[PDB]
Parts: sequence; C-alpha cells; structure tokens
Amino acid sequence: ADLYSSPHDQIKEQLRLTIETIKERQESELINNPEYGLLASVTDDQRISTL
Amino acid sequence: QFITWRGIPLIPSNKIPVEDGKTKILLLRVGEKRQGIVGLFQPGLAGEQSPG
Repeated sequence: ADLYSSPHDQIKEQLRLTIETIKERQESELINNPEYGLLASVTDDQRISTL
Repeated sequence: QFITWRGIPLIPSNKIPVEDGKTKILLLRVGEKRQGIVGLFQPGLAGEQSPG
C-alpha cells in the first residue's frame, strides 16, 4: 500500500473488487437463500410445471 | 573539523567493518546533475513523521 500506489491506490482497488464480489453474492442469495430466497418463498399453489 | 588530502575531506563512519586490523576506504562523487551517487526515498507516506 505504501510503495505501489501511483497512479492507482492498491487498497481502493482491492476494496472495489471485493465489493463487486460481495454484490454478486448478494444477487445469488436473493434467489437461492434457503429461508428468504424467492425459490423457497414461492407457494405450492403458485408453482406449476411445463406441459 | 576534518582532515583533507588534495583538498578532499575524509569523513569518519564507524559502520565500516574492521576485521583482523584490516579495513577499506571509499571515494565517492555525489549528485544527479553530475552522474553521481544518489539515495532514493518514497514521499507522501501515510502517517509520515520524517521523509521516508
């Protein structure tokens, strides 16, 4: 962090990439979370199958 | 006060090792403008007290 930070800040770059990964994980959780996910939340009356 | 030889001063440093009564003597030219010896440091450190 001290030595290799011009023209780019190393800590900020690492934080940005990690936050991107975290946001992708959040998108995954919104769908596949076992207790609050959409797929778990749908009801049997609202579930249908292809013909 | 420093002794000089041919107008060139002699500078003491205890870091130069002296083994079995043998030692070494260095002669140096300094500065970028004259293609000499330079030291390198990193400015703008976080929590900096003195340069570098």
